[PDB]
Parts: sequence; C-alpha cells; structure tokens
Amino acid sequence: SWLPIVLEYSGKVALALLTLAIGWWLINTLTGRVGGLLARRSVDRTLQGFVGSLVSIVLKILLVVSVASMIGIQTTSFVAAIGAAGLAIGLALQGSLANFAGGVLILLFRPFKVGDWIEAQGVAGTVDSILIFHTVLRSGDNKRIIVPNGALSNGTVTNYSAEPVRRVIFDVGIDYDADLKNAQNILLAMADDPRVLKDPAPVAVVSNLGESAITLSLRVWVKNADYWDVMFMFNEKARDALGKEGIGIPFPQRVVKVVQ
Amino acid sequence: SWLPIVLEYSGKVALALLTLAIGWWLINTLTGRVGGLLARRSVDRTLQGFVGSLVSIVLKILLVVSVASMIGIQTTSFVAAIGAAGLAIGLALQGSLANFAGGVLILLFRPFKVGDWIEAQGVAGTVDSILIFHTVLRSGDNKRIIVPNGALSNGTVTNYSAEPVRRVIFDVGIDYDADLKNAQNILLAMADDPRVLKDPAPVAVVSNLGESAITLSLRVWVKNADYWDVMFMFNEKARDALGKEGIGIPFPQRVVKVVQ
Amino acid sequence: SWLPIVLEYSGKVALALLTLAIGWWLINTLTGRVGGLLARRSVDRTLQGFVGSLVSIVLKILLVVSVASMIGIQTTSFVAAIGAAGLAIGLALQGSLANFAGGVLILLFRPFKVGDWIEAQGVAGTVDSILIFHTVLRSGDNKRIIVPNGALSNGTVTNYSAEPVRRVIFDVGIDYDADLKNAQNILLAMADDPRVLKDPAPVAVVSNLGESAITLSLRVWVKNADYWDVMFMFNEKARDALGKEGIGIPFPQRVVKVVQ
Amino acid sequence: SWLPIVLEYSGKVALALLTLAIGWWLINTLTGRVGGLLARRSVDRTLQGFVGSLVSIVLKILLVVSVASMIGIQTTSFVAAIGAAGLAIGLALQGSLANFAGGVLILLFRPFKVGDWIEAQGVAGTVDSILIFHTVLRSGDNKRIIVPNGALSNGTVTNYSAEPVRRVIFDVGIDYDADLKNAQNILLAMADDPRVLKDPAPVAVVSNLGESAITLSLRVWVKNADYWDVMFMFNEKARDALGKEGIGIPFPQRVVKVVQ
Amino acid sequence: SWLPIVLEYSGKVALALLTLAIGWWLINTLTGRVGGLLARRSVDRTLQGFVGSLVSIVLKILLVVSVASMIGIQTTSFVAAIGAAGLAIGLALQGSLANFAGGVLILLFRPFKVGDWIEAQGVAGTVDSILIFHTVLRSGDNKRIIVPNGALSNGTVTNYSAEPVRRVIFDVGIDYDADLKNAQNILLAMADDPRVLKDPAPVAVVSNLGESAITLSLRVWVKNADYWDVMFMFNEKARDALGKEGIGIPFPQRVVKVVQ
Amino acid sequence: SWLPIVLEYSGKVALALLTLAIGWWLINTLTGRVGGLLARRSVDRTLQGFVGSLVSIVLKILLVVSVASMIGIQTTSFVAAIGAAGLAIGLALQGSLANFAGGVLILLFRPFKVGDWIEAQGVAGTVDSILIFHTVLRSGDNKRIIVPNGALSNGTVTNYSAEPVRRVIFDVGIDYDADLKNAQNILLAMADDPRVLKDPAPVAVVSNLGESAITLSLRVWVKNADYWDVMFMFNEKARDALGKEGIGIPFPQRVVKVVQ
Amino acid sequence: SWLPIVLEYSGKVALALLTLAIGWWLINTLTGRVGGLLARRSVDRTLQGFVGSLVSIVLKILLVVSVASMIGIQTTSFVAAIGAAGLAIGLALQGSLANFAGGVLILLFRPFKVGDWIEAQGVAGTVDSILIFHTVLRSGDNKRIIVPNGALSNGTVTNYSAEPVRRVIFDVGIDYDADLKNAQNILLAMADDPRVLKDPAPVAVVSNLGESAITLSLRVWVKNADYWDVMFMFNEKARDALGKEGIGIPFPQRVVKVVQ
Repeated sequence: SWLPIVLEYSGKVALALLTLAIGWWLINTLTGRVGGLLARRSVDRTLQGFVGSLVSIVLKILLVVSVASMIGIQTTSFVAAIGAAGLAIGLALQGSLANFAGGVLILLFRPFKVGDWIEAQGVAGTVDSILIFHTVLRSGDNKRIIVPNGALSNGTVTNYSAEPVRRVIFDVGIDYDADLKNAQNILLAMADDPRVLKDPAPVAVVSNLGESAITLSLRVWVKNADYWDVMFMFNEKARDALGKEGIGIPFPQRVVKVVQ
Repeated sequence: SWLPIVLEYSGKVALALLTLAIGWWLINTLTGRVGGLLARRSVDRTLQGFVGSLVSIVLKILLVVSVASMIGIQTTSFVAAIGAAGLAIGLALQGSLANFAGGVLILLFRPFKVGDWIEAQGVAGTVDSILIFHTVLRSGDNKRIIVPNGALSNGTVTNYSAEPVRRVIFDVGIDYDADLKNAQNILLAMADDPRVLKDPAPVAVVSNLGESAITLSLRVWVKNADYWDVMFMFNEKARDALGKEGIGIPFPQRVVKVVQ
Repeated sequence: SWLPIVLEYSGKVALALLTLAIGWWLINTLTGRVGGLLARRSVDRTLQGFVGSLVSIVLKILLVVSVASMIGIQTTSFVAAIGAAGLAIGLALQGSLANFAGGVLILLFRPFKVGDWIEAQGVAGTVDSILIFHTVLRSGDNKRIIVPNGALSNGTVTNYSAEPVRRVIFDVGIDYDADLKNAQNILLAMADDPRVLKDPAPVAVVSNLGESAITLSLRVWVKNADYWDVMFMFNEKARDALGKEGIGIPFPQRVVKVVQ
Repeated sequence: SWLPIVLEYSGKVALALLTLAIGWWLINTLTGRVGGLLARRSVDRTLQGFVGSLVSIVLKILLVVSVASMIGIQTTSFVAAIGAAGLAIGLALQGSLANFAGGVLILLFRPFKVGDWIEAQGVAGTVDSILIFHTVLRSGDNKRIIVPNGALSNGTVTNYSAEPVRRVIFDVGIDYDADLKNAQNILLAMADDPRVLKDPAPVAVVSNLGESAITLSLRVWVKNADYWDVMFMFNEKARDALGKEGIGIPFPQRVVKVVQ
Repeated sequence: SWLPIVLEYSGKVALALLTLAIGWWLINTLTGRVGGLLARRSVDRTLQGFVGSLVSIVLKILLVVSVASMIGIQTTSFVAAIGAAGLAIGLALQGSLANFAGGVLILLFRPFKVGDWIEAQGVAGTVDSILIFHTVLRSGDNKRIIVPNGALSNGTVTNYSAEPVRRVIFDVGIDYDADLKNAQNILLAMADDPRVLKDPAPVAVVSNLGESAITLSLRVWVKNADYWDVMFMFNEKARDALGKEGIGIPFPQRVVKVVQ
Repeated sequence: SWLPIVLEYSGKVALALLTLAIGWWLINTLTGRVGGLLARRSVDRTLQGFVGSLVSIVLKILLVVSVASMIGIQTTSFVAAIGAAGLAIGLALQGSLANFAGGVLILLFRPFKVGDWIEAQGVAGTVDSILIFHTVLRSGDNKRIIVPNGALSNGTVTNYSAEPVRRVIFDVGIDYDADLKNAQNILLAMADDPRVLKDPAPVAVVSNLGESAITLSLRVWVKNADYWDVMFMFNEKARDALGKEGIGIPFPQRVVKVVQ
Repeated sequence: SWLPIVLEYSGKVALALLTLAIGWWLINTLTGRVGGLLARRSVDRTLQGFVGSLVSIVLKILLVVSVASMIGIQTTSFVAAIGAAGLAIGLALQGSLANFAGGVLILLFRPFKVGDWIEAQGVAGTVDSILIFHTVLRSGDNKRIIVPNGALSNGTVTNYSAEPVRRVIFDVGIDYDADLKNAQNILLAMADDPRVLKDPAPVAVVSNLGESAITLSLRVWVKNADYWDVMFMFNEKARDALGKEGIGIPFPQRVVKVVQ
C-alpha cells in the first residue's frame, strides 16, 4: 500500500512550502514598509540601504533555516552559527544600548534640567537640551559639547544651580607681621552689601599659614544668581580696603645670605 | 477512515488558536494597565510610549513564536535570535542594575547616614539624601553632587563624622637656630583651651627637618564638632605666641656666593 | 521481509546525498561569485584568498556536520566545538563592529558636519570626511588624523563651529598698585571694533589676584568666524593701550632681604 | 471509544492543576516567612517590600511557565527570555559577590588582624573591625574608612605591625666641606638609647650626593612599637649634636656670577 | 525469536565501529599532512610538536565522545566539559584574533601606506612594512618598532605625509617694549624663500603675552617635504634678522626689591 | 484492565522516592563530614556555618529539581534559573581563582625563590614565603607586604638577586672648566678595591652635559652581594678624591645681569 | 509474561554497571600514570597532590553523572551545575592561556631574538631567553626581568638592534650671541671619525631657540654597535672644541632689575 507514509511526507512538504511562501511575502512587505517610513523621515540614503538589506537578509536566513529543518534536513550547525553571529552583533552594540538606558534613567530621576550649569565627565556648561542618546551643553565660551548619556548617568554630576543659596568663600594672602584680628574685622566690614545673606552670618577665619603670606578666608552666603558678582566685587574691594589700614598683599619673599 | 489524524491535528490547531486569543487579550490588558499606572504617576509622555510599546511588542513576539511552534512550524532559529537579543539587552543594562544593587547594599550595611560629611569617588560633602539609585551630597560651597550607588558601594568611603572624637594635629615651620624644647613647650601651653580633651594627653613633636624650616607638630584630641574651630584658633595663636619668645616663622632661605 | 527498514534507511541516505551534492554546488557557486565581485572592486589579492577560502571552509564544515548527522552519526561534540569557535570569532570582532555601530549613530544623530572644527579623543581639527568606520580630520598644521567612530560616538565631542556667536574673553595681568576702575574702563574702550556684538554688552571684571599681577578679564561676544582675529587684535592693543595711562604689565616680582 | 486519550489528557490536566495549587501555596508561605524574619531583624521597610515582592514574582513566573508547558503549551521562547533576564541579574551582581568572596578569603588566610596598622587601596589606618563585606579602618586623624573586601583581597596590603622588629633608617643633609667619617661617627654615637637593638648592629652610610648637601643615612633596628619615638628623638638630637662639632645643615646654595 | 532487537543493536555497533575506524584513519592522515606542511615551511620544532599533538588529541576526543554516545552511553556531561574547555580556549585567544581583524581592516581602508611618517599608540616613525598581524616602523633614530594591528586600528592615527601641503607656523618671544607692527613686518619679510607658498598668503600674529616675552607667531604654507628645512631656516634667520632693527630675544626677567 | 499504565507510573514514583531518600541521606552525611573536618582544622565558626549550609542547600536544590522532574513535572524554567545563578556565582569568583592559577604558575616556573629581593606591582622587598594564593615580602624597613599571585604572575617581575654579578655604575657632576680626561683617570684610580671585578674591565665615560655640571659615569662589575658597599664607598671617596686634583662638585650656577 | 520489560531494564542496568567499572578503572590508571610522569620530572610535591586529585575527582564526577543518567535518573540540574563550574574554571584561566598564545605568536613571527636590546611594557634590556610563557631580560645593571608573553605580544616593542645602521643625533646649547654658521661648521668638523658613515652625509641644524641657550643638533649615521662610543666621544669633544673658537655653553641666565 505504502500510502500512509507518502501522505505523511506530502503534508510536511506542503506545510513547509506554505510557510516558505507566506514568510517570504511577509518579509518583502515588511522591508518595503520600513524603507518607505525611513524615506519619509528624510534620513541619508546611505543609512537606508543597509537597514533594508540587513532586515531582509536576516529574516530570510532565519526563515530558510526553519523551512529546511521543517522538510527533512538537520540544521543544528546552522542554528549554532546563527547564535554565534547574533551574540557577536549583540556584543558589538553594548555602548549605544548603554547610552539609551542612561538616557532613560536621566529622564526618570532628574539630576539636572534645561538651564542648569553642570559639570561631569571632565567638561562643564549649561544644559541646552536632553535627549535619550546624549546631552548637549553650551560652554562658558559658547561652544557646544555633546556628552553621551551612559557614562553621564554612571558617573558623578555636580549641579551648580540646584540649590537656592550658595556660599562664596574668598581667599587673600596678607603680610606676616599684620595683626589678624584687625584684618578679619576689615574683611567682615566688606560684606555689608545688600546681597550677602545674614541667615548663616558671615565668617572670617585664618586658614593655613603660607610660605610668604598668611591666608585669610571670608565666608558668606548669597543667592545662587549673585555668586560671581559678589566674588568679583570682593576681588576688587579686598585690596582696596586692606591697604587702607596698613595691611599689604605681599610678593614671594626670600631671605638671602651673601657670602663674598 | 483517516479520522484519528484529522482530530489529532484539529485539537492542536484549536489549542493554538485558543492560546493566541487569550494571550493577545492578556497582553492588551496588561499594557493598558501599565500605561494607566504610568500616567497616574506623572512621568513624561516620551517615557510612556516606548515603555508600553516595548512591553507589548516583546510579549507579542514571544507569544507568536510560541503558537507558531505549537501548530507545526520549526522555530529554533527564531528562539536563538530571541535569546541573542535578550542577552544584548541584558548586557546593555549592567550599569543601572549595578547601581540598584549598590543602593540595596548601602541601605543594608550603613556606612554613612544623612548629615554625615563623607568623601568618595573624588568628591566630598554632606549627605543630603540616600536613594536606591544614587546619593545626593551638598558640597562645602553648597552645590549639589549626585553619586551613583554602584561605584560608591564598590569603593572606599571616608566618613568624617562617624567617630565622636577626632585628632587635630597641626604643623608649623620654625627657625633652624631655635631651641626645640622651648618651642614645643610653647606649643603645649597653647592647647589649654576648654575644648582640647585630656584623655589621650596632647603631644608636641619634631617632625621632618625641612629645607628652610624645622617642622613642629602639635597633636590634640577634640570632639568631632570642634575640629575646625580649634584648627583656626591654632592657625592664629601659633604665630602670635611663638613670636613672643623669639621664635620666628621663616621665609625661603637661600645662600648665594657672588663671583664678580 | 525486512523491506520497510531497508527503504526507511535508503530514503535517509538518498536525502543526505542529495543535500550533500546540492549544498556543495551552492557553496562553490557562492564563493566563485564572491571572489569575482571582490576582484572587480580592485582589492589586494592577499585580502581575497582568505576571504574566499574562509567562506568556503566554514560553509563546507557546517554542511558536512549536517549531513553526517543526517545519515546516522552523533555530532553533538562537533556542534559544541563549532559553537565555541564561532563565539571565539565573534569576540575577536567586537572592536570593528563597535566602530560600525558608532558610525551608524554618528550618521543618525549629527553632532558635527563636514567643515566643523571639533575636538575629541585627545585630538582636534577640521572634519574632512565622515565614513561609517572612521572620521578624518585635518589638524591646525594640516596633518591628517583618523579617529575610529566607536570611541568617538561613545565619548564627549566639543564642536567649536556649531553656535553662530561665541564669547572671546581675554586675560591680562596688571600692576598691583594700579587703580582697577580706570583699567577696566580702558579695557572697555578697546572693544569698540565693529566686530564686537552689543547684544550681551561687553564686560570687564577683576578675576583672581595673582602672585605678581592682578588679573583683569575682558568678555565680549563676536560671531563664530571673528574669534581669532579679535583675540589677536586684543593681544596687541592691550599692552599698547594700557601702557598709555600709566598701567604696566609686570614681571615676576620678588622681595629679598639681604643678610651680610 | 475515544476513552484512552480522554483520560490521558485528564491525568495531565489534573497533575498540572495540582502542581499549580501546591506551588502557589508553598510560594505564599515562603514569602510570608521571609517577610516575618526580615521584620524581626529590624531592617528598613523600603528594603522589605521589593524583597518579598521580588521573591514572590520570580517564583510565580517560574511556576506558571512550568505548568503552562505541562498542560500543552510550547514555552521555549519564555524559557529563553527567563534565561536572558537571569543572566542580566547575575551580571548586575558581580561587585557585591566579589566583595563577599574577598571577605571569605580574608577570613581564611589572615593578612591582618584587629589592631594592625595597614595600608591598601590608597588609604591607611588601624583595622577596627573585619566583616565579610567590608573592612573598617580608623585613620591617623581618627576618621572612619570603609574598604570593600574584594579589591582589598585582590591587591597588595602593607602591614606595619606584623613584624616584631623594624628598621628606623634616618636622613640628614650636611655641608659639602664636612668630613664624612667624623659625621657618621657622630651619628653613630647618637643611637646609644636603650631602645636601639644591637642585634643587627647600627649602620651609618653616605647615600647620594645631593645638589646642595651630602645625604647621610643612619640605620638602626628597634621594636615595632618604638618606631616613631626613636624617629622623633633623632629628628631633634640630629641637628643638636651635629652642630656641636662644626657640621651644619645647609640651605639651598647657589653660585651667581654678576655681570653689570 | 528476539531477532529484531539483536540486529537493531548489531547495526548500531557496526556503524559505531566503522565511524571509529574511518575517523581515526582520517585524523592520522590529516595530522601527518599538517606536520609535513609545517616542516616544509621551516618553523621551529618546538612549534610543531604541540601543533600536531594538539590537533590530534582534540579531534580524537571529539570522535571518541561521538562514538561512545553512538553505541549506548550518555555523554551530556562530557559534551558540557568539552564546551567549557572550548570556550576557555576561545577566550584565551581574543588578543591575537583582534590583531588579525585589525590587520584586515588596515588593509581594507588604507589610513597609511609604506613610506608615511605616522604617530600612534605612543610611538612614531616611518612605516616600513604592513602585515596582517603587526606594523613595522623605523624611528627617527632608525630603531625598529613593532605595533600590533588591533589597538592600532582601534585608536587614532596621525599621518604626517598624507597631505601635499603643510603649515609651518613658528614661535618667537620678543621684548615687551618692542613695537609689534615692525616686528611682524620683519617676520613677514623673512618668508620670501622660493619654498613658501603664496596660495594661503603668509600671516604674522601676536599670540599670548607671556611672563617675560611677547610671543609672535609666523604662519606659512609649504610643501609636505620642505617642512623641516623651512623650520630650521626660520630658527636661524629669526634671531639674526630681528636683532638688526633693535628687537631682542629676552631672558627670564625678574624685578627684585631689596630690603637691607 | 488499565494495569500496565498503573505499574508504569508506580515504577517511576518508586524510583523517584528511592532517589530522593538516598540523595537526602548522602547529602546529610557529606555535610556532616565536611563540618567535622572544618572544625578539626580550627577555622572560625563564622566560616563554617555558611559553608555547611551553602553545600547542603545547593545539593538539596539540585536533588529536589531532579526528582520533581523525575515524577512528572516540567522543570526547564528552574534549570534555567539554576544555570543563571551558577554562572553568577562563577563570575563572582574570578579573582580568587585567578590568584590560585597564578600561584600554580609561580610554583611551576620559578621566577624567584625565598630570599630574593624582587620588585613587582609597585612594591619591593625580600621574598619571605611563597604560597599558592599570595606571596609575602619583607620591605627594606621590615614591614610585611602581601601580593596576590594572579596579578603577580601576569606582570613583570624584576629579580635583583638572580645574577651572580652586577654592574655598579655611579654618577657625579663636576665643574664645566675641568679637564675630563684627568677626571675620568681619577675616577678609574678609585675602583682598585679588591671587590671590583676585572672581567669586564671598568669604564669611565662622559654622559650628558648638564645645566650646571658635566656628568661623569663610572661603571664597574661586582659580585651581587657587594653592590651597596661599593656604591657607598664610591659616594664617599668620590668627592674626597676629586677635590684633591682641583676638581670641584658645583652648586646650581646662575648668571645674572643687573640693570639698575 | 512481563518478560520483555524486565530484560529491557536489565540490559540498561548491565551496560551502566559495565560503563561504571571500566571508566573507574581507566581513570585510576590514567591518574596513576600522570602522577608517575609528574614525579619523574621532579616537580614539588605540593604541585602533584592537587593535580592528581583534581584530574581524578573531575573525571569521576563526569562518569558518575553519566551512569546515573544512564540507569534512570534525571540529571539536567547536575549537568547545568557542571557547566557553570567549568565556565568558572575556564574564566579563571584566561591570563595564563593568553600568555601561552602570546608565546606561540612570538615564536611564529620573530620581533626579537636572543641578544637583542629591546624595550617594552615599561622595562628594557637584553633578551636572554624566550620561552612560551615568559621572556627573560638582563637589565643595563644586570638584574633579571621576567615579562609575560601575552601583554608583550599585544603591545608595542622597540628593538634597538634590528637595524644595521643607526642615527646618533646630539644636542648642545650654545650662547645666544654666537654666530650659528661657524658653530655648525665646528660641529661638522667633529664627525671626521672613521666611524661616522658618509652614506647619508652628516648634518648640523639649529633646533629650537631655548630660554637660555640656542640648541644645535648634530646628526650622523653610525653602525649599530658604535652608537654609544660615538655619543660619549661627542659628549667630550663638543665642549672641548666649541670653546676654542669663542663659543661657550651657558648657565641659566637671568635679568634682574633692582629697585631699592
């Protein structure tokens, strides 16, 4: 009779050919649709060829392996090769996917916003736009910096604009023979500007004793937007006011014993 | 007859179609629920689209592969591709998951608490809030620092506020011709403040002999909150008290032989 | 009778031999076609031998393993070995594939264009051509720099030409005894060139007080193409104009106490 | 009849439902027990929610996949996805597990004990407590340092307290015109303290000839607890004793030819 | 009867023994051929023993595992062990395979050719020969440098000989009291050599104002082969021509206030 | 009848219960034995609890999964989870296993022995004991250094005691106006000690011409144990012998043009 | 009857017991042979115990798992655990296997030979012996350096002895007021030694203009063995010959304006 085995193989062959035809058609329509949507978004044509071709050839390889195994053929070696190639392609993508994950994290927890002056990854500047792949900064000189979001979200970020109040300190070296109480009193009667907060009242201390000058440090609290104005005003009035009561700002002193 | 094989295939097809319908419905309800709960928490709408779409497309791919294999089709190639893509996505997530694990570890063993001054990963400041993903610090200038918890928990952390008592040392360079016993006696009769503990009694030693000055080192124990006050008081009274008994603080000496 | 088993094995052997013959033929035609297309593109003949031979031997190993398993032989060990070798080859390719992925990313999001002066990965220069594998720069001395696209797209990039307007600052050290208001007025009446924008009006401030000179800083906005011309014009007119009103640019001062 | 197939499917369905019920119950009791034991140990309630929920959802996903495959459904895609997620979670845990392994190694081989002054990973201090996850140090200033055990056990560790006897060396620069034999004799008749061991008898040598002074080096053996006392005693008596026989400690000499 | 099972096992045993014999013979002939071809190429005999033995033992292990599983034995543990060993060997080969891939990339895209002066990976020199594993350079002192191709193709490469025209700049410090217009006119009437191109006409600018001298910068375009000749000619004629019109090249100035 | 299926399931259940009982008993005896042998070796009791418990729970999980799959249950998800956890534990162990492999390599090829002065990984000292996990060194100050064997065997090691003969060089700066032939003759008639080998006869050369002194270099061969004695003897006799024939060792010269 | 199933299980049990016995015997003989060959080569007995025991226990675990699965037991969990342990052991071996692969590469392509002075990995010296695991160097001071072959073959290597001819350059700073043509003529009439090749005729150029002296550079070609002799001869004759025609080698000049 030999009829049951003939129909048992014929059903397998018919199902394999049906799968082949339907899958080929579906892959063709899908790649055509992807190419159309990529052309509509006005991307460069170099970046469309090996996207359409990539998708088509990958899906066609998968389908051909599947149907070849469906008729009668052993394809364990080809499945192993496909797995190796897929793992290679996956490992060759870790940087970009890490950037996208870091961008998602930056959008979820908000360490900084647009307009903030931040400093991270060895650069600094004002946040101009946050995307999911990178962040854009404008430098102090108004040059554009692009920072990827992966390393950005996996490192430390200093945000200069997050707090409403900041602490301008100061630093000035004075003579060694000056009397320090009078000097810090002079420095304290220099923060009477109507921009220095009184909330944590100002302070004037003697920090380290340097090699040529004694270092005094003023310490005041201002609003986050008055930082640099107050710093520059100090930079000028400091000398102009210390020199009045006989306190100089000295040069690099030296003691020389001359043997002739 | 050929009836048993027909019903044997019909049962498989009916089970596959039931699975397809029920799974499609369940995925739709789940993604709708996830979208609703994400909208209720007021997250940005850019971060809702590719969460809902991501979940839906991943679950739908899995279900379609399962049912296609359930009817008659060989899908080992597609399972290999799915595994490769999943491993790629998993490797593109290691940084964030390491941050979450480090946050769990920081909450379990407590190296620092809110209010502590710590120093780690090249930054320093007062701990303002500990989350599971990052830690927030306020700098000495009151700028906000965000440190990820993975590298934080996998590195060394110095905690300045953990111990109740600290050791203020000091350092002052004096003349080479000064008598060192009298100088360290003077330095010892300068820590009579009612803030220097007597428990490990104060000490005054001659550390290294420098190139222009002999370095003396005071060493006292204070409470952890009086550290900087005592340091600054020393910074002032040191010169003011050494100079009284004829001990100066010298400049960068030099010996010059002039040949004319 | 023993006839069913004989034909059941004969069908397997016939299918295996058919697969072997057809696959061998297909591999031969494919490698011939690849060799022809590689010769037509004028690549070096060293780079054609171990491409054709590589493709042929890999596909032939896969086919031979498949047919050997198709007749009667257990080939799980050889499939494991093939998988190990494929994973090795995939891991030995991560750098180049990362470069191609970074090139795709640079073409998709455009951080820089041809003609822009950029700085990244420790080098700087004018973008001359962007490919998918590397980027080509011309240095300030007109030497050619080749930067791979992977590390380029995974790091920070500073673009000097992206913004239409830039901020030329300045820096000049002046005497300590000079009056700073008059000095910054002089510096302000030096940016009257018809190239300094008035939009964010120019500024002149006292930055840090140095060890030998007080540092003044002018700060003006220009168009992105007038940056260096304005900087050099300042470099000349600065001294020529400060010296007129009795403000010098000092040398490294020193105070020396001579003991004889 | 069709009875055998009906009971063959009914047994499978009954076993699957039994497995589902029993596994659900067991998972519920296990997560309740884990939550109870976590509450009894007084851990923060943020760290209990996503431990109980984590355990429950993971075990429930595994059980549901198992029973769904047990009735009739193909779940190879879901097993692949579960494996990918498990590998991701495992790779996101390598730092903490490395810390626990390093802690086990530090407890097994004992490089240091509590009370020892050690130096490793860029920090130094007295070992205060050794745990399996990290080691705690007290600095010389009495601030607390936390070092993870993985990098600690995988790097070099210097133990200052392991040996019963140490070698205090010394270093002093003397005049160029001094006679070196008399100078090292003077240095040798300065280690007559009853704290310098005679076992490897003391030594005094001429190390490098510097640019302004000739460097002499004493070298003595003391007990590990007398190191710093002997070093400071040398720091004082060195100058006080060299200067007696006409050997000075010179400043930075210079020879200047004046052209007028 | 028990005849069918006896022949069913006898066929398996006969096929396994046939496979064993044929595979052993094939492995022997293959390793003999490989040894012969390795001896004909005159490689060291240390490098032939553990190539022949390696190939033979690996193939024999694979074949023995296959036939042992073919008769009746379960060998899943041995296949797992073979896979682990193969993955170990593959990971212990990543550096060399990366070098070969980088060599292929260097041959495909040509960043440099034989004869070019390049600089990469911390070294510099003239390309002498490009192989697929490494690149050979001759240093400026004529010593041979060998650079592996992997890190070479994955980093930046500066090619000094790719462009037909280069820009010799210059740099010279002049007195502070000199008039800068006359000085840059003098520098401009020094590039009248018939080797300085007029295409981008020469330029002379005032770069930064230094601490002891004002820095002038000439800037000319030459052919890529006249770079160093023009640079050295400038190095001589610069002083010889500036000094003629009363412009000196100053030493490290200093201002010293003497207190006696 | 339904008897064959009942006994076919009863045999499976009986075998599963037998396996469960025997495996549970074997695991109990094995963990008891391991605990006993760990107690006999006097290890800390913290390190015994989570060794016994670890072994027991791992083996019990494996056995329970095996028997649950043996009766009727699908456990592919649990096998995937077990594999993920095992891979995690394996990756969390790479440092210690690398240390043990490096220790095996150090014992196999012997780069150094006990008593040798070596320098590696940023430290230096005398080898005191070599174990399979780490190496112990005594520093020049007699403090104990512990170096892990993995990084030690994977880096460069300098062995100061391996060769029987060493080359003491020297270095001394002399006046610029001295005659160099006479100076190197003086240096050569200073290595007449009966400790300087004549085998590669001594040499005296003029190395670089420094900024203040001309550098002479003696070069002699000694036995490996006389290195430092000869170096110190040179350090003394060098000045004492050069100064006799009118050759000085100069200070940092300077030429100063005074404008008043 | 129930006879067929009884014999079907009895054959499986007999084959499993045969496999167990034969495999146990083979493992015993193999480990005995390995121990004997390890004792004959005179390796330390610490390195024989955990080689014999390692081999025996690994092979015995594999065989026991195989036979336990061969009778009736499900061992997928144990195979997963064995695979995890094997992958762990393989990852804990990457450094040594990379060293062996680098050694094979160094023997295949020969970058250096015995006797060559090379410089790589931060060290330098004469190649004394090349093995497959490491390379041995003798330093300039005759101390022994051991460099692993992996990092050696994966980095740059500078070979000082590969080329037959080298270029000794020179460098000497002369007065600013000297005439440079006469000075380079003097330097050119100093390379008349019968060791300076005339093939690329000698050259004398003015390199950079320094801060205190003008730098002249001689440039000659010698044989690779005369490099240092010619360099030292230049180091002497340079001053002795320049000073004859009134060209000095100056000290660090300075210009000082004295305000009193």
